[PDB]
Amino acid sequence: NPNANPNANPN
Amino acid sequence: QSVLTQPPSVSGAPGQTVTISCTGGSSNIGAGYDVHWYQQLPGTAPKLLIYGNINRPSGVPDRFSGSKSGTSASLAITGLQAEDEADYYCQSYDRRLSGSWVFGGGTKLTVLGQPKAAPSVTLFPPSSEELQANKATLVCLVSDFYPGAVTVAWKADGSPVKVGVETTKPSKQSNNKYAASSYLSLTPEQWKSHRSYSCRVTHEGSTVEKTVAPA
Amino acid sequence: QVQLVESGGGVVPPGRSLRLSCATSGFTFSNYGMHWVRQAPGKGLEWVAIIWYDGSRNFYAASVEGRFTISRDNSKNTLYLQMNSLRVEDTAVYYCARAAYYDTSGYGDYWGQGTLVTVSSASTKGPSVFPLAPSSKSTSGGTAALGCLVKDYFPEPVTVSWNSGALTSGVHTFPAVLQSSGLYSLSSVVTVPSSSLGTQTYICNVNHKPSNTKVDKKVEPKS
Repeated sequence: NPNANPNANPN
Repeated sequence: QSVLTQPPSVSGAPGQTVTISCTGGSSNIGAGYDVHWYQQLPGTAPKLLIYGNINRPSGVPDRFSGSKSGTSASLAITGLQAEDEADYYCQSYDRRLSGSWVFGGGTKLTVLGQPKAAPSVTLFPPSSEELQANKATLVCLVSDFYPGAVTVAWKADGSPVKVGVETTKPSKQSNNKYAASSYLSLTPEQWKSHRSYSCRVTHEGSTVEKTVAPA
Repeated sequence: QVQLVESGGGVVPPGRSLRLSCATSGFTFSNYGMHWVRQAPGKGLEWVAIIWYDGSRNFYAASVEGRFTISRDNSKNTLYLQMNSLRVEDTAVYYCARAAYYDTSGYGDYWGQGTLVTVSSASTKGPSVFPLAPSSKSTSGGTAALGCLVKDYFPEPVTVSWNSGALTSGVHTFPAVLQSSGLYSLSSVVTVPSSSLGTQTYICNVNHKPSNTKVDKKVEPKS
């Protein structure tokens, strides 16, 4: 899924 | 064409309000995927302007605001300043594509620093010399217009043409107005196979169409 | 402060390879995914690729799938884009962008300045000059517009004069278009009195020094 959060943390 | 549809250009005078729309569909904006906006000043990289549909980065003035409804999103700019002149892009995600982002075509914002100027259009057909060289180029020259934003559309007997079209970006003339050129490359057989070709130039809601006939 | 700096751009022919770099600073590189975005000259933005913060997933646009490879070196806080089998339509400025996310989609909160990549098979080439016979359909009363079409040359520039420099009033040489073929084309048009077409001769002098080509094209009235 390319629309999933790609980071370690939320913003 | 871009998955998200934006108008190519908008203009306003200092102190006025302008809006830029971003039309999508049931597979992107219509599906609830967040929309974001970027501002790209001339000759610079894009910068985040709006995120999460309605949120301003702390560094963006309060004159910029965003919203969305149904399958469309809108960027609004109040109290226009000359510094606002730039290209504006919307961005989201589309369920049908393999990518994380999808962009709109972009909108060029002009802040009027002088009265609007309508374009002059000159259309040249292929010369008989070029046709004897087994080639054909239609030349549509656009000059003396402001804002420096124009749409050039070619027609063959009234039907749109896209293949073989080469159009320049507007460039500031010596008199601070803009000029542009568009070329339609054809073969002598294509040129002879229609009754008319047309160069349709749209500027600030007005249209000038010149037409030539192979006879 | 968040800072992204791209490098590695240049001019290559189709089929060549290229590796772009993006050195970052001002944040924990290993905590963020990264994007590549490109923008053809005078066109819009186009998402290219993404790499997860932990390098576990990579996604590409269909137009580059199988040719481009995104990677990262967390030890150097650097992002890379390996570009193979370059095509002419890959010509664009390439941007480095840090991944962010909201509720239902992502965005880029910080961007680099960009690096230019030019894929072109164009070499020195002289122009083809064609006359644009005089027409008064779009000129002021008592005048006519004629010109020369300087087609398919490379590289810039070309100079266009009229009557060996004796004709300067009413000359408008338009900026050249860079066609998808990689070659340039421009037009030069002069507005002259209609009454002078039956006698006065008009000749455009085209000079393309890169190829050492010179053309004097006589523009005659139509049938």
